[PDB]
Amino acid sequence: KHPSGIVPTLQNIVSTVNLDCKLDLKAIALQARNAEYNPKRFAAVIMRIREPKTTALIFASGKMVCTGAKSEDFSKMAARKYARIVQKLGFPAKFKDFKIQNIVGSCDVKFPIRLEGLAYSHAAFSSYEPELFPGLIYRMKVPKIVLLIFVSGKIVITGAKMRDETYKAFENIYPVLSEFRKI
DNA sequence: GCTATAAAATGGCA
DNA sequence: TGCCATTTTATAGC
Repeated sequence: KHPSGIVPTLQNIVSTVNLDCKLDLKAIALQARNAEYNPKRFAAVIMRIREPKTTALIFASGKMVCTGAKSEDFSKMAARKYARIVQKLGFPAKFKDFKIQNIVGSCDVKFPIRLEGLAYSHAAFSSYEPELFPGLIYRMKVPKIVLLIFVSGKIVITGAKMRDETYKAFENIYPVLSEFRKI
């Protein structure tokens, strides 16, 4: 499923899960080790674990966001660990509705790209304003994925909830990148 | 490090 | 009720 022969590397996974119980954030922040909590900044306890290296945003509602994992399985493993920490803290946390919300991948086609030409020829999908951001923003419709395309041939693919969307979006764009290889 | 991208969670304010 | 606030990650020119 990689005709290009290049497989985008997953770099970040964002997931959510419902602990299914109300949490006392200050009690958690006071008890937990590597946990931060400033209500005036964000209504969540920010906690981190080393393996899988991730950051969790824990809310009073019992909902939790897990960020930074390198794979879907790693994101799920990390989330289970946070649920266990919360449990050991004294809350009857469960693990309801776990869901992958965003997958970020990146790759390198190893050749420079003519961003302006690519954008001009794909006006309905591209946003290229180099003075604001060096990368061309390609908003693909099928699959509905966003790709950041740089002059270097480096590519960021984001917005997928399944890794196949990340791969499909890359495969879809590969021939286009070739058409606009900078000579 | 700040610029922009996607995505979720939730509280606060015009 | 729209948007700001946070967190993560690749990327690269300010």
